[PDB]
Amino acid sequence: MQIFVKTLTGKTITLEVEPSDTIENVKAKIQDKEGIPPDQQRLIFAGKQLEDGRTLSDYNIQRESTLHLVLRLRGG
Amino acid sequence: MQIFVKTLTGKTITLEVEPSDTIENVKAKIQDKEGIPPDQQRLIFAGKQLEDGRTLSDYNIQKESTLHLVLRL
Amino acid sequence: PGELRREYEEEISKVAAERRASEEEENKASEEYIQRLLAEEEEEEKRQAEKRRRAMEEQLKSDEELARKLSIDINN
Repeated sequence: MQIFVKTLTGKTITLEVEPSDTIENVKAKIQDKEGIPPDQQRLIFAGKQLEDGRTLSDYNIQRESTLHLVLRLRGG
Repeated sequence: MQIFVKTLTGKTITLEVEPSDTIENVKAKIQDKEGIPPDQQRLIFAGKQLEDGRTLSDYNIQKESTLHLVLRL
Repeated sequence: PGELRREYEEEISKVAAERRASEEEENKASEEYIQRLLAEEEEEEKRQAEKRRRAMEEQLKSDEELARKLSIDINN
């Protein structure tokens, strides 16, 4: 299925994922596509920061859902 | 986390630290590397001497920051 | 895609320049303080040196007056 990852600058990535994929697999797919290390990524959907171990189905993330990506680039 | 300590003799020391380490604990790590007793060490960061009781996070000393080591009498 | 990558690389370059500026500002502030501290310690030892300096010259002036008295006495 397709989900979207939107940054606060309005730029949007499209990812093909499975409902059983963990959030860590999602951050890995973002690194494979954008070169952003997972330790710099934070993902938000439906008012929650997403935990790496949980699956997309755990957070009720279905097709065409849009996640918000936040980068930790300062202080770390 | 890693920080650096620059001496007045031109040597830079590398220390593995956590943000909650006290300055005295940092002085202890310098003793492990150089044999300099902690009571003889003055550490300086951002133009000020650091107090033994305070932690690195209290001074907002982040990763790869450079401390300045000046020895006493 | 590419544009999300370009925005990340720009922000990484921006953070790196911000860290070099703080590293330079920190080093400039510390070296100025150290140079001030070393000058104060050098000045303090000079004043201790001059205190011993006039102490010994006072002792020499006292020894000269005694030497003069002894020379007049023993030379018959």
